[PDB]
Amino acid sequence: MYVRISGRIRLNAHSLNAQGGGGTNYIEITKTKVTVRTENGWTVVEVPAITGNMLKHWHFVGFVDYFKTTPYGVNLTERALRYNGTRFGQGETTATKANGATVQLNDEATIIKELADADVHGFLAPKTGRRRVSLVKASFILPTEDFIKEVEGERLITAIKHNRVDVDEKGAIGSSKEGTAQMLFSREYATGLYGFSIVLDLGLVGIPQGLPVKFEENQPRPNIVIDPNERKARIESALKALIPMLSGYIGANLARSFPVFKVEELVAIASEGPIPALVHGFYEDYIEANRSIIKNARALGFNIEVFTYNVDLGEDIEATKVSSVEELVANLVKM
Amino acid sequence: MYVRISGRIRLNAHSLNAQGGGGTNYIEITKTKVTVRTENGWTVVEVPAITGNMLKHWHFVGFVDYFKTTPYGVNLTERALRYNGTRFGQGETTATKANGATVQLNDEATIIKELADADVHGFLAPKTGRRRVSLVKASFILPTEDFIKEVEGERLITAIKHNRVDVDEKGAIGSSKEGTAQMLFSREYATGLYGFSIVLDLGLVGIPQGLPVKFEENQPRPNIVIDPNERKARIESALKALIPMLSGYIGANLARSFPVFKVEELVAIASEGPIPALVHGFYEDYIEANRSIIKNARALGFNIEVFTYNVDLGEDIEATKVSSVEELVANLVKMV
Amino acid sequence: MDILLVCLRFPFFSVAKRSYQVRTSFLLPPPSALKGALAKGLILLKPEKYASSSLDEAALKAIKEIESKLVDIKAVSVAPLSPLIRNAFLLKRLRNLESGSNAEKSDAMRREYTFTRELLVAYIFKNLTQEEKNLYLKAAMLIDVIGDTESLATPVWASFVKPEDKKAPLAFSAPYTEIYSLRMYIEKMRVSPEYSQEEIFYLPIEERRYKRIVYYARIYPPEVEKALTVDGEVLGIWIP
Amino acid sequence: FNEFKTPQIDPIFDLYVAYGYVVSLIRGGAKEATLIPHGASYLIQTDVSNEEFRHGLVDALSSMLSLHIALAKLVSDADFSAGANINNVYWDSVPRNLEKLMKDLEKKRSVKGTATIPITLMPSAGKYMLKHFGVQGGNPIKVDLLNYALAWVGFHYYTPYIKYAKGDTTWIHIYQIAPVEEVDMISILSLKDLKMHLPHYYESNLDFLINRRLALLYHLLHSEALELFTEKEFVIHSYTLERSGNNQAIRSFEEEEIGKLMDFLWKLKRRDFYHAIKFIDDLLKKATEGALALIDAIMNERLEGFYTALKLGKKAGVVSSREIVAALEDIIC
Amino acid sequence: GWIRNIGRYLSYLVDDTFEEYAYDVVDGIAKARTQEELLEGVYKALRLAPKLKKKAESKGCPPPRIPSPEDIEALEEKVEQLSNPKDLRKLAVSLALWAFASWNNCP
Amino acid sequence: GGWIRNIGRYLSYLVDDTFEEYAYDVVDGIAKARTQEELLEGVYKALRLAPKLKKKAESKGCPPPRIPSPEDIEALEEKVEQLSNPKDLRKLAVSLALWAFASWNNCP
DNA sequence: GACCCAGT
DNA sequence: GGGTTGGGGGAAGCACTGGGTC
Repeated sequence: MYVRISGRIRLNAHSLNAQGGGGTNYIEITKTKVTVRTENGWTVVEVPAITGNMLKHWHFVGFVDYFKTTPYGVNLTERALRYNGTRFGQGETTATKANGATVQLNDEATIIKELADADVHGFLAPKTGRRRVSLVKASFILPTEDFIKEVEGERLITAIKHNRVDVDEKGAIGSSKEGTAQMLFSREYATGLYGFSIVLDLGLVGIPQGLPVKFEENQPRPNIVIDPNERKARIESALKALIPMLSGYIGANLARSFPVFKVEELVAIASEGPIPALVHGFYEDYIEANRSIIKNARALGFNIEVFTYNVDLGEDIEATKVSSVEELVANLVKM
Repeated sequence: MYVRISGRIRLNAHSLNAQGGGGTNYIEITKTKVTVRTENGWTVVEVPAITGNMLKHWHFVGFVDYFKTTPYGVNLTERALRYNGTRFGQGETTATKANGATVQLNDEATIIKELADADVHGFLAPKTGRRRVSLVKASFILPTEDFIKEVEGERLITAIKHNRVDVDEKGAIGSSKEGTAQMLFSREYATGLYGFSIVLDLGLVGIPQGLPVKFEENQPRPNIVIDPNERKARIESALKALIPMLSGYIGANLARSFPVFKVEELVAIASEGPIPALVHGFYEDYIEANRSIIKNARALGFNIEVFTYNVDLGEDIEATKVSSVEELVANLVKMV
Repeated sequence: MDILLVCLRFPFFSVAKRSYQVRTSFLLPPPSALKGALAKGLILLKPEKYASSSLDEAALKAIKEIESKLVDIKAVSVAPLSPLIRNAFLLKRLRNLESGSNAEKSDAMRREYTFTRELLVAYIFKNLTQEEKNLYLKAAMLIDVIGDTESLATPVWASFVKPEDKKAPLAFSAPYTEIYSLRMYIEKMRVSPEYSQEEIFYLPIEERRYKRIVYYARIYPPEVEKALTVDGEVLGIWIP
Repeated sequence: FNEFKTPQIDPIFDLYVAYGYVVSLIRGGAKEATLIPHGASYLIQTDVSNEEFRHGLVDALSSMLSLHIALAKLVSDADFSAGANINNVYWDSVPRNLEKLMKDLEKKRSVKGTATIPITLMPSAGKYMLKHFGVQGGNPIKVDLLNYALAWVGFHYYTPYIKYAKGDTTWIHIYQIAPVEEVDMISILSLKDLKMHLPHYYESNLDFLINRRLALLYHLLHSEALELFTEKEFVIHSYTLERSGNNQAIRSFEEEEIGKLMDFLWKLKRRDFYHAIKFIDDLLKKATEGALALIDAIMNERLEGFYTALKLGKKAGVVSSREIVAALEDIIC
Repeated sequence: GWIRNIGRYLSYLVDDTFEEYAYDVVDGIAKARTQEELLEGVYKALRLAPKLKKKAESKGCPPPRIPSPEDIEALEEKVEQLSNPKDLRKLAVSLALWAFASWNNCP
Repeated sequence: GGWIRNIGRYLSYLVDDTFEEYAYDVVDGIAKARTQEELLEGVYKALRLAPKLKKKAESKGCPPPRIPSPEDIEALEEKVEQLSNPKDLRKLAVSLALWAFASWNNCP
């Protein structure tokens, strides 16, 4: 419904956010800078960070994977199955579904009903406007400065060479004229302890933002312009899309790197209505600050349920001891 | 049909993944920095590691060997039989079939209908422009955290010099300018409680990315290009390609290193559907994590098939006590 | 005079200036982005008043209401308490919004951002009534995402403060229109968004290197009679 | 005191146009001048008349036309013609504007036309902007000739660039120093010495020019310019114009600082000079992938970088002089 | 600084004039972090004294000079109170850095 | 502190020349050991060759080697019992073996 | 929206 | 301990959707 997950992740030796390889041979991994407070001053370090676009793309990938399980897989665009993510264009008005059905762009009511991918991440149509805000938002995957405080150095960038062997008509090796594909390139993999934070907005699934409520009987109720039974199924299709994140399906080079992924600690809040995000998995004061933010939301009248994984988070909060992401989802799918 | 294998391996005495070049003496082993605790903060420690590229290449090598015995083995790339992983490199507009035929490069499905290599490890078509996502995803090979915590990283690398005996016909080895290509080179070998987390996605075999479904009467049906019996045989061959992974065919240099192996604790999950990946064995306290990843996921409505070895689990789920990986894949090929 | 001060500890920036290939970003968040982030919070929280056919007028009416409840054109100011640093990111920005060039036309653009550790946001009002004071207090929080849909911001707290004419040098941003006596630092800031004007603001950023790095330190402009104190660290606010 | 006004458009374009003001006032004298930084405005404070400003521009453009016509619709091989220019349409359009002022500035007439800025002087330019919905046609960023001519004069002389083609593809890396706290005629004129005219290396032996962060070291190595950065403060801004397979696009754009690199080279090349350049050139040419570990250790003071590069380079060929080893520990201690 | 008189011996096992080419000890000493492998790695380098003694005489140059024990204790007395990796690497990396020199004494 | 140099001087006479005695096995075993028990075994094996070297040096013209003082035996004995963890055991295992190779003026 | 271009 | 060899050559990103004009 309204779930905010965050925490710290320990993944190392992973090739994420490379520089392509159009002509550059040494494929150096992206390098970032972070500031950290020490000895009454601020210092920076050349440490890699992963953008959240990888996280959003993997959410899109997992959405269709968990959407094809239910018999409601008809309502899905063809481009979603090929991992396109273009969402129409400046002049594209018709839609390409799995069965080839045509969709007319007039309002979100006839779009979020016949199509499901266009609602989770939104779309745009400059010909007729009608822009849809992405319901799912990702965060940049960057290493915490606690790791820098305990390291403040070291290479932490594993540069390994990889070779692509090639054969001729009989097993010969060419240099520049025999028509060979022999190549010897480099790959840098990143290490360290990073942080993650994902927000989900399942309350707008099937409810247009322009008219969120019905408002014809003096009783504001959600304007579910789609069928409720399949709306509930769509809830889980996006809720389980974050399960592959907590398993290793992050970034690229999964066939050759497959990051060594295991979450050490996380905190989440689940609620029926809109709720603030707790903290990014970066700052050292990411526990007690959350201990504050909860009491900053309970006094406002929010029925927030806190789920904790490998964190005490004090004792007054009625948090639930979570041991993995899957039972968190299982405890969220009911509501 | 997605299957996840994850576990440990006492892989040692191996010069795998070596950084060296023709004009580069002292061929040395790959070293990957990792994050550990050592009863203190998340410190960083150096340790040798193995790349997932290698594992992917050796999975290709095993897959082609196990696909040779299949009656449909003729439907494979000729270069694949040559123990070469160059799937549609640069310099050619088409590949060569095993029988000597070629492959046409406009449609994605017609590439994999007569070829079982791009349908099992992906491909890239530079000149044409199209591409396919990979099937099998291999993880790096890293030792257990507690293993390097207890030994606090004492070298863990053994450098051995090797030479040859390239003596002339007369029976004398004199000068380099003499013509004796004979010399001293060093190889680095490593040990540790390594771990792997290989995953295979057999639900995408024979399914082109451009047109994965047909929906001719508006029904759930992925667009398969190959015969269902052919698809079953290819899936069985892919599953059988897992035995050489633990059978010592982890990496190259087997002619001179051939690392020692033993079946440690393993966990395999497969239920013929979208399945999350497992937890890597690099972390010492991962077993308890496996007691929470699939504990309630079974109650979600998935008929998760779990095969475990050298672990008692939480003695509450239907975890089959499989003997070795060959029985594990035998139990997987019988449900497809 | 009441000032609503909140804290946003978001690592990486989200705003991108008018640029192609590279995506230059502001050193401090633009007022237009903050206006949008606060306006979008009133729709999903109070949908019984924001009734619109589409998003185009939905944003316009919210911005009009925010400007109406505002003292002047100046929307909202920010205060950096951490050394800003200009990072470098390479993202995918597909170019397929023209009448042609098929459907899939995507290449890599360097969409780089800015990193900070601590930041304050000070909204200004004209002593509003109580019945909407609580509504705006609740709306100040729940700012999960700012700028684009790839970076998340996390609010910390929200409280009202009085100027009381305390002695403290200016710390938040101020427009460069009539302030000359206040090393001076002004850029295009775009306080007012457009939906189919451009004012110049003074930004408290200065580069100081001690022995290794330059970052962006504090310029400490001359003291302004208007200021607000919080958590011991008092900061100077410019009020017209 | 005149305080020539400088329009604010782009943080990088304004750097080029305002920082190029000095090359004209030097030709016209302008004693006791200064440049007050503003982050992006970078305003010049000089007590000089406006008349000599055009006398500076006419001499600067005479030098530009003399350089352009010497080499060879006519396309030269200079910085402003084909060196840093990645687009061929600007190979002849840009010089045409430069000579156009010869019909405007000589007889004391103000500019009336308005040209289109290419991407080389300002990377934020392009063809597809976003205003409210969708994109537009052409380049909406249109720059007046007055500010247009003031950018190339500062670009050719002051900011250096490195070009490495390798046949069809082409990599162009542009670096420039931007003052951030104070600056005077001593520093801005010294930065002019860093410019590499005709940096066309090609062949295959000189491949070390791969990556911008590695090309900057090679550019800096053979230029032992003024070392005032040990007491001053300056920032390096760099951008790339990749043309891999005749595909003009920018794929690398990072912000770094040059002061620590200044200090590193100043502390390195002090005990001896004959062997330091030989050592660094050998590691750059042979240890292509290893010099990245050396350059990365400079902006973060990484201890393992000072060893990994040497380890990877010694295996191929390294002189490994004695006096330079003691130079590293001077930074280390 | 008790470094110039010990780095030249470490350089004896990398230079081309002495073809034995043992980088394992240099790799071990370069990646020494906690308390012990720094003292263990330097043992391997200091052990291969005969090698150099015979190799210098095999060509004509005088035998190399073995470092004096007048300053070896400066490492043991410094590694004790510098237990943390904060400043221990600060000299451990320099120990391996001084191993990559020429010291042309065998023409 | 103080006894390390004295024991290293004794260990130097086993690897230096002008003695026709080269036994690296024991000095290798002392340093790169794994368990505390074999440390004293290696120390005994190194120390056993005291009388055979205390007499040949003067016959060859070299000054007699200085036998380590018995007080240092007390220190090396009393240092090892309280330190049983292998974390900081290898450092002392190699500290005394380091001084075996040095510039001691055995035969001036 | 169809045109443009380079040298060792 | 007393001599012979320290890499050897080959590869060390192709294609791929170029972005400006007019």
